[PDB]
Amino acid sequence: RNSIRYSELAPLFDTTRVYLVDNKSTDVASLNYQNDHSNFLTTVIQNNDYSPGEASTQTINLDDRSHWGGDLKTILHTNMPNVNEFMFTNKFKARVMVSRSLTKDKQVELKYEWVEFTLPEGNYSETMTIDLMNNAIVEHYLKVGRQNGVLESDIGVKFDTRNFRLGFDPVTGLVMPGVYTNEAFHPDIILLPGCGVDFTHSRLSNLLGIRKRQPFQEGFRITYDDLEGGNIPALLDVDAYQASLKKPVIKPLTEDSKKRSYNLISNDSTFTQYRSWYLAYNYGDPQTGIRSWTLLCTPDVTCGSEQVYWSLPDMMQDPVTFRSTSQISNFPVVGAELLPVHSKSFYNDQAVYSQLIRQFTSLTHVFNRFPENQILARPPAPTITTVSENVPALTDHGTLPLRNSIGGVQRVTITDARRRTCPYVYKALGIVSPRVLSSR
Amino acid sequence: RNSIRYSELAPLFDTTRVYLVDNKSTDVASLNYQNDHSNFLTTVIQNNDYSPGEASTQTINLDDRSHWGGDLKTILHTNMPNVNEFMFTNKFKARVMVSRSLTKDKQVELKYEWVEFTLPEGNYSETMTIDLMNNAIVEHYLKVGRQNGVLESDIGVKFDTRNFRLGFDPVTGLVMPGVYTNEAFHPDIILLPGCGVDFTHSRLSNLLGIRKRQPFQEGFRITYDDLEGGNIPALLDVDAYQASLKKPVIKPLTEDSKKRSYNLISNDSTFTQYRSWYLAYNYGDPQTGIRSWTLLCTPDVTCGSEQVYWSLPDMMQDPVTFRSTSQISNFPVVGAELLPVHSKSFYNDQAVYSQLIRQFTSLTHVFNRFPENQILARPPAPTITTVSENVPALTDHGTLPLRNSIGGVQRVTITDARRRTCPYVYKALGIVSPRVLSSR
Amino acid sequence: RNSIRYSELAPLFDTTRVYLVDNKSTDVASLNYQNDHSNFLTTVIQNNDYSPGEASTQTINLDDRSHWGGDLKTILHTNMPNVNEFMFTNKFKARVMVSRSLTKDKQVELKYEWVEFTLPEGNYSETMTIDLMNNAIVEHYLKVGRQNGVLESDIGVKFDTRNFRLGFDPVTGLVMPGVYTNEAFHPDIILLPGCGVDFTHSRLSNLLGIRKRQPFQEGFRITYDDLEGGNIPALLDVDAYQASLKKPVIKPLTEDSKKRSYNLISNDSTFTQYRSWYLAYNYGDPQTGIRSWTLLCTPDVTCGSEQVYWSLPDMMQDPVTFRSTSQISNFPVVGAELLPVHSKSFYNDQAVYSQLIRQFTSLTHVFNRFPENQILARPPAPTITTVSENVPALTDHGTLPLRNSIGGVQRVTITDARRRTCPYVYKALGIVSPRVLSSR
Amino acid sequence: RNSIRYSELAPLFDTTRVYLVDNKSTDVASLNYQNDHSNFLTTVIQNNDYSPGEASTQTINLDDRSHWGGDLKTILHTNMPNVNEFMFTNKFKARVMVSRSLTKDKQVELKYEWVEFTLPEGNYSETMTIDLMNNAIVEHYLKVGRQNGVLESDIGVKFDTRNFRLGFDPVTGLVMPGVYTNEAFHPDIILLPGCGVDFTHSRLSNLLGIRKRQPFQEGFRITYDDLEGGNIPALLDVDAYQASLKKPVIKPLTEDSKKRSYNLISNDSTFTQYRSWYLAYNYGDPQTGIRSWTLLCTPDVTCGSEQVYWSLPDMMQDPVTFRSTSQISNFPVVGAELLPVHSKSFYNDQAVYSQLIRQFTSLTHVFNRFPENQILARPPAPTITTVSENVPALTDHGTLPLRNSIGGVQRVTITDARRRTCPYVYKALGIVSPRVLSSR
Amino acid sequence: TFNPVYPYDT
Amino acid sequence: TFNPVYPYDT
Amino acid sequence: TFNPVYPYDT
Amino acid sequence: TFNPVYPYDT
Amino acid sequence: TFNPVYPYDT
Repeated sequence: RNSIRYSELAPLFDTTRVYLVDNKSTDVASLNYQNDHSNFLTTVIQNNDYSPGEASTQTINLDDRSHWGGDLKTILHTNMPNVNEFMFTNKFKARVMVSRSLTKDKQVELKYEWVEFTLPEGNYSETMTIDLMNNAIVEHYLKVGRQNGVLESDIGVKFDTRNFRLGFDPVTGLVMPGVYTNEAFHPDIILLPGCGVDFTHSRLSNLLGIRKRQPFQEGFRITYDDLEGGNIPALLDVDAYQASLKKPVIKPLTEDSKKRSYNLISNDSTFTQYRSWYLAYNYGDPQTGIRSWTLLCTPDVTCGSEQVYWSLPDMMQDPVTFRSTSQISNFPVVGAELLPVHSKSFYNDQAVYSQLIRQFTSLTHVFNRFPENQILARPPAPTITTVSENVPALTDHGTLPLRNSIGGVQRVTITDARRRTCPYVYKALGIVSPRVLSSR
Repeated sequence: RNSIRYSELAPLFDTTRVYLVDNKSTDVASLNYQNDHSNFLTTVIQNNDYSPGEASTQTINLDDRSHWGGDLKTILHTNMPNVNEFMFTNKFKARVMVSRSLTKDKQVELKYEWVEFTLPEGNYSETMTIDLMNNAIVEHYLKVGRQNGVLESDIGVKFDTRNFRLGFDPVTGLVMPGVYTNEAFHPDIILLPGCGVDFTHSRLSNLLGIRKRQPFQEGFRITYDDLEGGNIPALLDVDAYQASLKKPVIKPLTEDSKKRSYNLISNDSTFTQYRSWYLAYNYGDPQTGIRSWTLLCTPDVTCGSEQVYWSLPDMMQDPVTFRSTSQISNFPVVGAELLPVHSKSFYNDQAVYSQLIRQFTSLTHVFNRFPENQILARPPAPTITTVSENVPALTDHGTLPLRNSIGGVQRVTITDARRRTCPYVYKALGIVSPRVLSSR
Repeated sequence: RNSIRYSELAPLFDTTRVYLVDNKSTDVASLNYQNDHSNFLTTVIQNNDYSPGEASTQTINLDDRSHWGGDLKTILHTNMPNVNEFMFTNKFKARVMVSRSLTKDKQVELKYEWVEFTLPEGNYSETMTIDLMNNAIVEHYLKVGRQNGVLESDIGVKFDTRNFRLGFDPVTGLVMPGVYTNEAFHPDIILLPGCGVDFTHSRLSNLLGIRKRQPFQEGFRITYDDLEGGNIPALLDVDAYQASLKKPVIKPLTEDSKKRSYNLISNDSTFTQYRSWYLAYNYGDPQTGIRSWTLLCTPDVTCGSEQVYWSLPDMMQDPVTFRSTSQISNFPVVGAELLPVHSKSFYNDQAVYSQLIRQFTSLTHVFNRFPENQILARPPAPTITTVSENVPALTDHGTLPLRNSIGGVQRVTITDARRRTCPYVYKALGIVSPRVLSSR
Repeated sequence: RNSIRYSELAPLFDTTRVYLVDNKSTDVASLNYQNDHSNFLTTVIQNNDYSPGEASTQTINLDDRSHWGGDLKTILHTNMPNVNEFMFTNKFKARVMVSRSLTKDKQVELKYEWVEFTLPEGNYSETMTIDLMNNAIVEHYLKVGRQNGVLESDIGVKFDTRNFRLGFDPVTGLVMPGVYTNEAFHPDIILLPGCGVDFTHSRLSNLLGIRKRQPFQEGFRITYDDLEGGNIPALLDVDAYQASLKKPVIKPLTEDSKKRSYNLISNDSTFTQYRSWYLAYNYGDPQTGIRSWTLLCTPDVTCGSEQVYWSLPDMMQDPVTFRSTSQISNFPVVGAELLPVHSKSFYNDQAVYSQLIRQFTSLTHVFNRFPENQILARPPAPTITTVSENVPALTDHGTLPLRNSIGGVQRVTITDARRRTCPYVYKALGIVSPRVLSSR
Repeated sequence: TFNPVYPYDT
Repeated sequence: TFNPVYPYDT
Repeated sequence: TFNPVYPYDT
Repeated sequence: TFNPVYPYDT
Repeated sequence: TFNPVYPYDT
């Protein structure tokens, strides 16, 4: 009526457990080899005698007269890096200045080009991720920039995280303090005329916390031109003003120590040519600015909760509309589950008291190369850093229909959103508990 | 009896799984486009052949002879900012002084007006949120105040967080220490004669931790006049008293460095014209004061746990009393769930040892502009800051009735309390597992 | 057989969902007004047409031929303060000295009296709560003590948190170090002859971590007399002893800077008149001391996990023995749940290195007024502070019986242990899913 | 029909509870003795009379006419060390230099050999674990290295955690800063010519966060030869260059204080003979380098979530294909569960500001023995340390078939992946609740 | 003869 | 007569 | 004329 | 000629 | 000849 028979052993009734597990010493040796914990074979047999493979011949038979089903809970555990190549978090296109030249007697010829910089897999934490990006912009300048004109003064594109506009005085037209108040509010990207960044093929966008208000329109390009209204205002010549006590004030600090120009639009304007995203969003025209088509969001280092799909092709019936095949990247799905990664949050009031000390701690100002320029400076570390953290996930799918004849060797397969094994799985295993559902 | 048929594939029995998911490469391209993760279409088909849309023609049929239902668990993930425009946490009305004038020979003409200040989306943490508010009060004074008389001495409205009354001596009538003990206890709002604040259209109220004891009476206005009994007492002239060793004591420090007046009611009284909410609450008449109609509550940065409602118009039967429609903002609801945001709490004994150091860390005293005035000073950072943090929510709704003919394309929709898509959704997807419930 | 009918809409079968929610824009306007999130009305109707109230006329009918029941999960969220009046954590009676007088030629007349001090709602954290208490003892002395004789030297009652007995030498009879080792172990309360404290009407007791071994005997009074054996030993005259190198030693420091007496019992004894609870507990007679009827327990700031009861008078059948009534404070109960408050624990090795720095951070020694007296000093901050933290609670009650005719307007009510609405509820809402249970 | 009888007591019906527990005072005395909490006996009897053993005679009988099953939830609690011998985390083979000699007139004879170093069980935290490893490399050099030639200059194999390549200038061919930027990015292992490490028999590999892209091919050997492309570049002679202001630059610092050679390949090249894994991975040929067959992963101190299997040989029926035996290491399995260990993550910006202070805190530079050599230096402590933490696990297995005659003494057994008791179990106990499933 | 009850010195 | 509203001294 | 792009002074 | 392998200076 | 067992110096 509801048996469960196996080769030659006492028949069992009503229910039991078949175990899908990678570890088994025997099968690892033989079976999987060129496989990994995301696409492997395993014997469900569990009987000490019998050579695996020869096991493959045997079968667990759930009484034929009834349609069976089984509860499937699984234990999935990864250890995927915040920033890696497979997830698309190690690359990102941006347009920078390539050459600054003296041409055809009087012309200033500026040549800009798009280029894709890559990051060294792993390096978690958001802030640091920013830094690694800024550094990659530089590392490039080091291989092309300088040796083709282009000064530091005109480095296009830099990810910062502050509100260049806190000091700002509605009359002066300047950041009175003479310094862009060094506190971190949200990541944003700053651009110089003519350049900009593109994330079309990168989840890092999600790390900065900047998304399109219309996601499905593939094409994340944020040009200098887009950051309308909201160019970082200029600094008051704190020195002049004070010493001068008319009043100098109108004097908008044009350079800095080591004399770098703050590219001011004209000898008059209080504004600089440096455009900030964060500004355009909440300080620019809400109806036509950038706030119109992009959204200011919480960072999230994981870069985006993605899901993984399970499949047990040789043991569960194929769900409603999937068709059975043998193409690993199209197997039927039997369970979906978010990919095991969380955002742990911490507190480091030590940030920026630490950037200050961190710089001495790290024997180099590698990230802060321009410790004077109020722009190109090293963005403030925000209190509350986030870090992707891997965690085992004791998930639980529902009862799923089973085949009344379970093969000795079952194939287990965890796929990702785009349907492809996921290299970062360290442990995957599931427990199935069959039971009756109705009869034929 | 209980089949589950699809186009031309083997019939399935008893149960299975239909998946509602946004990601699918095909549909994103075609279908949604002008949509977002809170109002999108998706094919439930999952069959590799067939052009989406042409998929739309097909249908999953749950045996007609029985009434089906399906378990619906979902995975929702947002990343909404502590302070943003859509949630109503970036604005707040307050009444400040606009002009101080010398008029009609002997009259002192004070003109006050209401005005709505806005904040720059994002900027989490409660303390800092306070600061951003205080700053907005200022930023306004900078554009209207000064250039119309009104000194700093008479800046109306400032959010602080301390107990101006710890030093207080029941005889002296003064805060003996000569300083308002610089420790943070709870946010409160201080007012000058004639002004005050209004939160009628803002959840920030909930951030300060001040609520009406009768919520539903739309209208949160807290006037200076309301803060009866409980005007910040004055400071002992620590210098005079000591040097003088009758005893000066009665001397209540009238100004401070850079000479700002502490607006004392009269040449006699030990009290200042500055009224504090926090005082009125626990130091004023309990029967008629403010403690009568407002409640001192725990802060909470999220500004208020709000819920979101799901709806699968084309797949579930319409719950008891909802009527079926096509107006996105009235679809039937099938599941309610709190909007994925928590209050992580941290410890920063570094607060106020940090405000002290934070000021040097941040190259500007932007928030502390009046580092002498014991009132207008920068509120102490409280130990234990809170920060809204986004978290994926693996929720689980119950079994819901299904239509016996599930369309190829289902429409998914997450709405908010007021019934409107929620821009801050990054990932939404659900798994439905149909099963029999009874027969016709 | 198992329908579910509504006015004039297609009948639904087997199950569905009725939603109890406060937010609804319509009902808030009309219905509740003078109510709050703990006692409100709401329409279950959910049909866009129909004026609420007129909605009230309609009804959801669960087929009559069967007894129905519904699963009731709810979402409760508060934000109640650690210390507030409603929970009984803002008051506490203690007996202090009122007057010290020179009488009838040679008599020293000491007059003691009981008095109830109150705290300013909110002020979380345990340590700080202690401080606020000690401060209230003082604040009183400031209004009565001094101006009636009584010196600081003889201030009765002070909550501390250290083991006055670590230095102690079994021979010397003194705390050799000349200082009561400044580390925090557990809160305790110290008393002078004749005085003491009473918590009979306060949960703060639970905050100090001192409970009766026989709870139900209403009456928590802890007299000086009770703290038998275990009077804080005295300090070695570190100065004398050393400089003197017989050996002075026997010299038990009688005062301190600013000359305050350590009330030593006699010119001989090494013990002081100051009695400590913590001492009596583990250093006094275990059979007759205080350890006999009180228990040393873990602090816990929440002051005591209390529960709240739900009630849906107009929608669920009245549970076994409750009788139906209309007295809000006796409605039948359908679900119990702990009141949403947890004890988050942190680490601040910064404690006492911070009290040391905290005192400079806070521009006043408001809490440490007697920085010399080894007793009246400011208790050490313990590493590991606790803080009540509010958290949304996604609870789940079981299936409960329903009435076969659900009214258009249901009344929701969350009560507390003593049966009274709870002002601190910000959000309450529940989802009910009816389903058959048997037939008539 | 569905009774449950016992010796001579009233029959019980439908269900009840049998308890499997180790603690019992009686049985511990007699029964187990030479056993442990992972392989013990226990009486299910629970009847105060009757000598255990004599209890063993009795039996709980579940009505014979029906096939029973029981829900089995268990409470498992361990306390296994991050690094211990049983889990294979205290050993690890590496190949180091043994002897440096002057031979046969002009030959430099280098003799290398493999050797297995062990660690002192316990010592959690990842960083520190690294250190303990590096130290073991040294401790060996101390017993063989020096006393056979080989200088410190040529110590093969050292686990570090930084990106020797941040300073790097694409033109100079040197790390301009003159210092390998002291910040931690990911663990990696550095090798000198001729040597290397092997983890074939160790999970520490998983601690470093370096795994094979093809796990099942037993054999983790990472030779110097493998770390192709990606030898730590050399340092700029910061001193020369500066003082010299042609420009020296080309000068690649050959030694350091205490004169140790940085083994530069030739008098010309800017590269050193030191090869870094981390470099090869993301800086070397992606198609043939190491990134081809190894994967950069998140650390994880637990070394690898392993599972444990339960078995109640004398109480549950043997699951599908297991055969009943008496060989403790082959008992049938009835439940699988991950071994109770998690990765708690913390923040210590104090790292490397602490290594700096930690060295003075620890009265010895035991781990930093070569505080000058930019390589052999002590790796930077990474912000965010991980620590294996033991946690009780309230797991829940499903209903499992039972024998209709439960013996007085049941045998409980928790096994591990390889099938062997696990010494680290402190508490194991389960609750079984039988109930009917069908009849015979 | 008034005790401010506050150590002004330090 | 212009208030920068900023304590430049400190 | 070579920019090391690094503030060696500090 | 014995290397203690320990920087005693600092 | 009494050991206070306490390093008073430091």
